[PDB]
Amino acid sequence: VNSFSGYLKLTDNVYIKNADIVEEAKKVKPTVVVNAANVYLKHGGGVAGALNKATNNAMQVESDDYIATNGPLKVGGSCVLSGHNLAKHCLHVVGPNVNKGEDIQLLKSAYENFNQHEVLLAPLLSAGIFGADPIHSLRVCVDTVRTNVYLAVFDKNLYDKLVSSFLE
Ligand SMILES: c1ccc2[nH]ncc2c1
Repeated sequence: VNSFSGYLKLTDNVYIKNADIVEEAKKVKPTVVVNAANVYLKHGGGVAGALNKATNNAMQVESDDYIATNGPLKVGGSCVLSGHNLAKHCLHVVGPNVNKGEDIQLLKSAYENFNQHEVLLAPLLSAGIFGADPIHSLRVCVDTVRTNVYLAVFDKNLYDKLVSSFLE
């Protein structure tokens, strides 16, 4: 149904809300939720852990089966697997982990994966355990994504700082 509500329109195609992505997925029934994935699709932490827990581990079971046959993703890459109870599809996107020395330039590649989907519910890529500057990630999103992206930011402080930064 893609019933997004209460987002702040930043650009013609980028929207943001102070919200929990799992609660958004349940409320909105999106066609596509983006996972903040790693290359092995091991969803024990970060947003991936929240989405996997909300699927009662179905996402992890499917991901384990996928990797054993298909091999890992690349940093800046993606795959489309089931959305389980959260969405029709899950776009697993690997942003660079700058806490582990990966090239922040790959954040552009990471966001280019969104352009294959008309509308997405997504987290800010390379935030949290991936260590990237969230203000920078929002700028790469705005400059790279052409399709409609609805960003959910959990932390009110960080949301407020992102909106302030973007309106400068
Ligand atoms: C086949 C199955 C799993 C794999 N992982 N990496 C390469 C590869 C090939």
